Amino acid sequence: EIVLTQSPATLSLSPGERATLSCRASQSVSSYLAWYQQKPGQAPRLLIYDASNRATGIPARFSGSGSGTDFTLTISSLEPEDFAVYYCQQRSNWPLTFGQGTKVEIKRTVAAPSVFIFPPSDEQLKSGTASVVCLLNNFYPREAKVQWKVDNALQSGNSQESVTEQDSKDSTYSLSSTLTLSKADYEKHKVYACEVTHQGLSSPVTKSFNRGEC
Amino acid sequence: EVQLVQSGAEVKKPGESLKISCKGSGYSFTSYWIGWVRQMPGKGLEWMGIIYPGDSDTRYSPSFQGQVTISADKSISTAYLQWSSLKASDTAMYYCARYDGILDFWGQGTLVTVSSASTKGPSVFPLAPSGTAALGCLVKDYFPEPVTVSWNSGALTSGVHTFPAVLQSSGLYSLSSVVTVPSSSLGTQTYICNVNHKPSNTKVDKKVEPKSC
Repeated sequence: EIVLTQSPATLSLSPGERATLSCRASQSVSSYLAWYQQKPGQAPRLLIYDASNRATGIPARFSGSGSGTDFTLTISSLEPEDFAVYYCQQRSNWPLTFGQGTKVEIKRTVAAPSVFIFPPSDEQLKSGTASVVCLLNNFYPREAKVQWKVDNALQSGNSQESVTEQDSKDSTYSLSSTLTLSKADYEKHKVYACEVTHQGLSSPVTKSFNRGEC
Repeated sequence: EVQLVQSGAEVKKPGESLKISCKGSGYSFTSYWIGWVRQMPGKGLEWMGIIYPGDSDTRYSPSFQGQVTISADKSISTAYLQWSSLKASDTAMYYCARYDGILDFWGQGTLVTVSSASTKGPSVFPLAPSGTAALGCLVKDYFPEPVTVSWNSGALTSGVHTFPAVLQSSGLYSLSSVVTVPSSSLGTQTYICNVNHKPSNTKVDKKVEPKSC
């Protein structure tokens, strides 16, 4: 089977910049290569067919070239609607295969997260589990490290996080991390801390609380 | 107008059977190949196979050969993708698409969730605040997706982030919704999160305010 390798994994560019995306095939596919665009919760949308031909409705800012094993999609100047995931697909041989996607993300000025820590509620504790939550609000770029500390002990494997889609108004991200421990474990310790490492922060920021105090 | 319409989302248990559908209109269904595509959560596209509804000529991608059955009922312009025994790993969004040789038209997708977990409504806990404050709601231990969360019955939309849910090891989802507000407002303005988890018919309104001592 023909393996399509896409690069870069993530393009960060500002509206107006030129986007250049690559698709490399494990053997020649001739000119039988399509590009698709996908926004979250939506079906993929055909942009380019047979390597260089615009599908109907597709604006002139989209173009492609390449044949054989090397292909490039170009968006000459990025519009707000162009930030999404782009897939290549080969139609040369069976099975039909796709690249693993390139995400085109909006670059803006770096912004440091505002960090907020939340103790578990008394109601939650009543039933035997503790969720300590940490919020990192309105930051760019996406990459951030949350490090949980319980009495200075670096915590690992007992947290989960998720990240909002890039904001349509100011192009930032927000991230929520939850530390989960048993009620019994929560009650052994004093200091619960969320340490945030981010490019927007000169040095890591820590927010904490002491269990049961105001 | 040419369109592919896929059947609704599905929530299933390992070992159950499932047949999802794709109906074509605005064209002669027997003249175009229909393919099925699998997209697993947070991942890329995979071609599953293809069928010509005119004669039910079917070809499977090698990875899917013998994992699923692709079929078509031409008398009603419908193609199908079925499993006789589902696994948790079958959890994915599934697209159908009209394949023209001489992939212009795609279905809207059918989300398929396969889990051993069972329907359960969330408990909603406060994320209490301590000139910008943050406060919110922790919507914990529910299945399946989705929950909806609004703040003050829709009157508060600015500065609200409702996070994508995380799937816990227990098989239940957990989600947080937060908002940032002026600190001076904390004693005067009311903040209530309105949570609803239709699948379990659990509706909750939680007032959030500074925890006193």
